[PDB]
Amino acid sequence: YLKFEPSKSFGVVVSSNSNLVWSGQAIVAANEEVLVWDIKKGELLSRWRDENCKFRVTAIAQSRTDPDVFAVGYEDGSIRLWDSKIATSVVSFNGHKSAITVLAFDKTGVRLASGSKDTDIIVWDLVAEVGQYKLRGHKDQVTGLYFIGFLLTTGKDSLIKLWDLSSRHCIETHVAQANGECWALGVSPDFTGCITAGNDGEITVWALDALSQSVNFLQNRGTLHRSSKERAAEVVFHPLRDYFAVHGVEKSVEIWRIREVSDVFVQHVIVRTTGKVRSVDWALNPGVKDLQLLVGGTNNLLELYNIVGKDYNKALAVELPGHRTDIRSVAISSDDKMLASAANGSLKIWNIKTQQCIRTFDCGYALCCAFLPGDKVVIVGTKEGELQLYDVASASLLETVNAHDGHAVWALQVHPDGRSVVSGGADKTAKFWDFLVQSRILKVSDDILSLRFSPDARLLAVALLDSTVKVFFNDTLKLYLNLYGHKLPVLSMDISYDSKLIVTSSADKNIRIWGLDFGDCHKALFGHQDSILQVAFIPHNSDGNGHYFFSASKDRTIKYWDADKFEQIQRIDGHHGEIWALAVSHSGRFLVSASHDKSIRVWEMAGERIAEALELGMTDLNTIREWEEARQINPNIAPPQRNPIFVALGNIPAETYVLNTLQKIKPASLHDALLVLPFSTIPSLLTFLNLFAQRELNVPLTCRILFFVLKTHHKQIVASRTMRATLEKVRANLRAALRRQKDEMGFNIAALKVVSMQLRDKSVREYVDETWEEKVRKRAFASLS
Amino acid sequence: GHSHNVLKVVWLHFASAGADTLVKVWDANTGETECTLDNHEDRLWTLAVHSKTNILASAGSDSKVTFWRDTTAETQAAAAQAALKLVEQEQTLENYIHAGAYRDAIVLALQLNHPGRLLNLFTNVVTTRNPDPDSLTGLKAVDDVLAKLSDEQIFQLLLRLRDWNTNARTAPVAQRVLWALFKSHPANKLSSLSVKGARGHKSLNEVLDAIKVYTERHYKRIEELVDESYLVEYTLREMDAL
Amino acid sequence: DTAEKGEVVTKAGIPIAKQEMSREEKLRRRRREKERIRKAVQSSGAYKL
Amino acid sequence: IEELIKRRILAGEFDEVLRRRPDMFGNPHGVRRGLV
RNA sequence: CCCUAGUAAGCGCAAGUCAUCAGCUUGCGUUGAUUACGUCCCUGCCCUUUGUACACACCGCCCGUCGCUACUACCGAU
RNA sequence: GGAGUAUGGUCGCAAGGCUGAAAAAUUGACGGAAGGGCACCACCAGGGGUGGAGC
Repeated sequence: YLKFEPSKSFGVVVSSNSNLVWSGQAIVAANEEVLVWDIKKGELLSRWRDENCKFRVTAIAQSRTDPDVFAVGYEDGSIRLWDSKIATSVVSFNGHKSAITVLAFDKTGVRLASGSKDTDIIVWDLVAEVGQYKLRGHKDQVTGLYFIGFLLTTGKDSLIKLWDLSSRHCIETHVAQANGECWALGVSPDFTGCITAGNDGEITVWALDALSQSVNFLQNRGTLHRSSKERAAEVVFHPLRDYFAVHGVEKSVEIWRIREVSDVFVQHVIVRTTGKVRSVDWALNPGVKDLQLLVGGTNNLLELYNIVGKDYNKALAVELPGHRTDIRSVAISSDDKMLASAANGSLKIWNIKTQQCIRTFDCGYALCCAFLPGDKVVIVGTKEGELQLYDVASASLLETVNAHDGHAVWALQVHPDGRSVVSGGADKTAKFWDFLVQSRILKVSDDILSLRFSPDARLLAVALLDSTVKVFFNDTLKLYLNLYGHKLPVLSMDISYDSKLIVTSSADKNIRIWGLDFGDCHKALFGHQDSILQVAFIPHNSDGNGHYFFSASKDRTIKYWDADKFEQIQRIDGHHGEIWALAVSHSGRFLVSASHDKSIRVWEMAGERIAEALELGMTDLNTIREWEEARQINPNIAPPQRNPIFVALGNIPAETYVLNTLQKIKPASLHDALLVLPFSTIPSLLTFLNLFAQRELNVPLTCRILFFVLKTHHKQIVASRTMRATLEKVRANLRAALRRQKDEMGFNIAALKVVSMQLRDKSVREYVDETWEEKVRKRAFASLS
Repeated sequence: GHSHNVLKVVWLHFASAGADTLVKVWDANTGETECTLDNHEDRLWTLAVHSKTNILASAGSDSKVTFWRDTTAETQAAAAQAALKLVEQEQTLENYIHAGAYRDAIVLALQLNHPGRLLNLFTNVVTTRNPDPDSLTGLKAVDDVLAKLSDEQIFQLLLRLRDWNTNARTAPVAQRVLWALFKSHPANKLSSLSVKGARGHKSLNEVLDAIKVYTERHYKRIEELVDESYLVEYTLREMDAL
Repeated sequence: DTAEKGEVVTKAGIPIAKQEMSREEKLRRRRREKERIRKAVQSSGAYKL
Repeated sequence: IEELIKRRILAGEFDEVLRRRPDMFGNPHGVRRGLV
C-alpha cells in the first residue's frame, strides 16, 4: 500500500501570473515556487518552495533599502516574506479572503501594502507582525498600489483613490476612465506624476503635489493613447532615467520617453517580441550605457532586451530549461534514465536524475510521441496528419511519412516486441507501420481517439468517437468483442500486464474496468469531477501490485486506484492546470505527469451590568475633573489615561457609554434592573441623570428612570443629605431641558396652525356660481365581527 | 414586433419603418429592439439617411416629413460627466463629514438629496456640546443656510421632516430644525410654497397635516412629562423641611 | 408603497438611500429580507485537447 | 417500518390533522381586520 | 428513578367481564401528613428577530458562512 | 326480448435488455447573539422506591 510523493518538478520558467522582479538575476514565478535565474548563464540560482502551501504564487515585490528579503502574494490570500540569502519564509501573513494581486513596499521597508481581488487592501507592519489596519473603498478589485504617509491606489471600477494613513480614510477620489476600467498604474519615482492605463488603450496622466476646505491633490492634466487597443497589463517607470514602458498582454512593449501632455510624452521605441509578454520589468546593469528591459512572456520564456537611449536587439533569452507552449505527450525511456516530452512547436527530451534538458527538436504540432526500443529514435504523430521520426544520439530528423492526409494521429502505440508501430488517426482508418513500411491498415466506423495493445502481443483495442471500444485480435484483425456503455467518447485506455483487465477513461467523467474474458464491466466507478484524460497501469507485478492504475483528469487530479479491491488508494494533488499527459516507469517506481500548468512532475445580569457601567463612568468623571484642574493650573502635558475599553470604543464620553448601556435593555428589564439597583449605586445614577439633562439626550428616558428612582426611594432621599445638592442640580437641568423642548414644540404647532389656515385661505375657491356643492380624509378600518 | 407592413429597411451610419406609423431602430448582433419612434399621422412609407452622420428622414402617405438625429453619443457624454461630478461631490461630502464641517456638509447633503447622512449631521449639530447661545440650532452657520434655503430645498426638507417626525427617537432633532425653519422663514412664503412635486400624498396640505399631528402627539407626551416632573420640586421641598 | 424612488424606508420609519448605503449594510438588509421570506456530438479535437 | 418512515418524510405526506381557521364559514377569504 | 392535596404512605374487603391477569390483575372503601407552589441561576425543551387588528402606550433598521439569479470585465487551451 | 348487477372461462395489449447489486433555489443549506415562555425527564425544600437476605 505504498503511496506517492512529489520528488521532482521542472520544465518551467515564468508562468502566466504577473510581476517579474530584477535584482543580474531575474526573479520570476513558477506556479507555487518562486525561482531565481541568472540571465547570463541559463542555470537557475534557486527555488523558493514551501511544504505547507500548495496554492499558486501571483505577486512578487522587492523590499527597498534591503534586498534579500521579498514579499510574495499567493492565490489563497497569503503573503510570505522570503530571503535570498537563505531560502526560508521568515513571516507569513494570512489576512485576505482571496487572490493577492498587487504588492507595494514603503520607502523605509517597514510597511507593506497588499491589495487583493477580494478588493481589500491591507497594510502590514514588519516589526510587530500584526495586521495594522484595513482600508476599505473600491467597488471591485485593486489593480494598482503605491506609497507616496499617503497611499495612491487604483481599481477596476476605474477609480484612483488617494488614501491617508495617519487617519485611515480616503482623502481624494477621481475617476480615470468614464465607461471603462483603469487597468494599470505607474508612478514617477520622484512622485511628480502618475499615469494610469485604461481599457481602450488610453493612458490618463495625473500630476501630484508634494481637511475642512476643498482638498485638491490629483489633477487630470491630460490623456494619452498608445498604439494597440488592448487591456494594458502594466506601466513600469525607470528608477533612474526618464523612460517608462507600457504593455498589455500582447507581443509589443511600448517604451515612451519623458522630455500639452502629448508634447511631454513621445514614444521612444516599440519592441516586438516573439511571444505574448505578461510582465515587463526594468533592469539597470552596472557599467553599461543602455536600458535592460526584461520581459517575461506568457509563452514560457524570459527575454532581456537592450534599448539604446538617444532600436531593440534580442540580447539575452532563457528558453532551454522549458517547453515554450504546452506539453501534450510524455514518453519515458526503457532504461528509465531519460524522457521525451512532445509539445506544440517542439520536442524536448530531459534527464530524470539531473532534471535538466539534453536535446531539442522542432516539430509542428505534437499529439503523440513514443520512442522505439533501444531508445535511439523517437516517433511523433502530429496534427497535420503526418508521422515524423527523430533520433536522440545524433539529434536529427530521419524520416517523415504522410500517414493520414490532414487528420491528426490521435494514437501511437509501439508493438511490445518492438518491430511495428500503429497510428490511429482522425480519419476512419488506423495504419500499421513495420520497420518504416506500411504493412496492414484497418478501416473502421469513426475517428479513432485512442488505441493500445496487449503486453503479451495478442489483442489490440481501439477506442472510437462513437463512445465505444473495439477489442480486436492482433494476428488477424477480427472483432474479438466490443465494449459499450460510455455516454461520452473514450479518451484513453490501459490494459493489464497479463491482459485480464482493461480500464477505459471517458469524457463522461468516469472510468470502466472490463475483464477481457467476455468483456463484462467489473465496476463502473465515478471518480473525477471532470472528463478523465488518461489512464495507465504499472507494468511490473514484481512488487506485488500490478493491478493498480493511475488516472489523470481535467480537474487537476491524478488518482491511484486498485482494480482488485476496486478502491482509490491515493489522491494526487499538486497540479494547477488540466493535466494532459502522464506516463509511468517501466520499473513503475516513479511516474511523470505533464499539465496545462506547463510543469511536468515526477512522483516517487442587567442590573449588575448597568451598575458596573455606572462605576466605569464614575471613575472616568473623576479622572476628567482632575485633568481639568491640571490643565487649568498649567498647559503642560497631562494625559487623562482613561480605560482601554473607552479608548477601544473610540474615546466616547462616559455619558454616551452609560446612555448606551441604559438604552440597550428592553423596558421591562429596565424596570427590573433599576429596581435591583442598590442605594450605593443610586447617587452615581443621579449624577449621570444630571449629565443627561444638562447635555439633553433621551429626555423621556431620563425622566422615566429619574421618577422611578425617586418613587422607589422616596424616604431614603428625604432622609439623606448629599441628595439635596445633586437633586437640586438635576431639578434645574431637567426643568430647563423640558421647558426648552416644550417651547420649541409649541412654537412648531402654532406655526403649523397659522400656515395651515393661510393655505386654506389660498385654497378656498375662485369662481362664484349657484352651485357651492363643490365645497376630507377617510380610512377603511375593516373589522371581522 | 410590428403591427402592419414594414415597407422600407435602411442601413445606418439598423432602422425599419412600418405601416403601423412607427419607425423603430435596433442592432443586428444583439437582435432586440433598441428604440421606437411615433411622430407621424396615419401611414409611413419610406426612409432616407444622411450618409455621413446618422440622421433619419421618415415620410409616408401623410404629408409630413420628420427628420431625426441621433443623440446617444451626447446623452452618453452627459451621463459620463454626471457620474464624474457625482463621485467627486460624494467624496467631498465624506470629507466634510470626516473633518466636521457640518455647515458645508449639510449644504452638500441637501444638494445630493440622500438623507441617511443628513439626519446624522442634524443630530450632531443639535448636539455639538458647545452651542452658541444666540443660535437657533446651535450653529450660526447652519442657521444661515436654513435662512438662505430655496423653495424646492425647503419643500424637500419638509418632506424629510415628516419622516423624521414619525420616529420618536429622531423627533427632537426634527422638531429643532423645524423650529429653525419656522423662525427663519415667514408664514407667507411657507403658505405660498409652490413646488412642481406636489401631487397626491406629498402635497403641501398633507405634508403639513402629518407634521402637525405628529407634533401634537410629541407635545402631549412632553406636557405629561412636565406635570409628572414636579415631583422633584416636591422632594426638594420635603428635604428643605428637614 | 409611499417612499421615494431612490430611497428605501427602514423598519424605523426613516428614509435612507440605496446610493448612500454601504455594501455591508446592503448585504445585511438583503439577509434580513431573505430571513423574513424564509420565515413566511462534438469534435474529436474538442474532446481530446 | 423505518423505511416507511423515511419514504413518507422524504416524499413528505403526513396524516396529522391541520389547524383550520375557526371562522372559515363566515369569513372564507380570510381578510385582515385593520387598515384596508 | 419517581413524586406537589384527598397527592405520598398504611390498611383491609370484593370481583376475575372474548385482549392481559392467579407467581397476579382491576376495583372499592378507610386513615391521611411534611415540604414547594417561586425562579429561569444549573440541565434542558419550545419560541420570537416575518406575517395574524386599529386606538392609548413602548420599541426602533439583530449578526455570520455560503448557495441561486442578473450583469460586468478577467484567465487560458479548442 | 330490453335494462342493470355479478360469476367463471377464452382472446388481445401490457410482455424485447447502451445492460451486468450496494434534483430544486430571486423561495435553498447551516449557525451565533439577545429576549421571552415552560418542565418533579430542571434549580430549591422535603418525601418515597429500587439497589443488602430469601421467593
